Amino acid sequence: MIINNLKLIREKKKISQSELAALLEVSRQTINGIEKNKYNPSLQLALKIAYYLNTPLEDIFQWQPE
Amino acid sequence: MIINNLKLIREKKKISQSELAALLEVSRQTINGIEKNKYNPSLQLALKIAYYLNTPLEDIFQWQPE
Repeated sequence: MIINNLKLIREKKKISQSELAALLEVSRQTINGIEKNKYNPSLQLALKIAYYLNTPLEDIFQWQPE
Repeated sequence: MIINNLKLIREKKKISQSELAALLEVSRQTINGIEKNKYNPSLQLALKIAYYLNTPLEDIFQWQPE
């Protein structure tokens, strides 16, 4: 479903969990938790992740049938 | 936060709450529930909502500093 493949993008740019999380102003554990199973980020926060991370939602959040 | 002011966009094109929800493959209850206050949509689903709705997430989910 969500897949939360943000980390792949993060490692893609060699991104650290701390930096974008710093950019997001949210806990690093949460951000690196989301890729695992942590409650999905709020839509604007997702926009922020995309906007600050500089990547479209689709790439960071994989598209699935569901 | 999210605001979920999708409704306004949905009314804006005279979109049926039912129709996109069907496109999304989710209940109107949920889709029209989210705009009211129901749990925020799955991020991937959100992509789909904008995708079927044909409008950016930000329009439906406006930006709030937090």
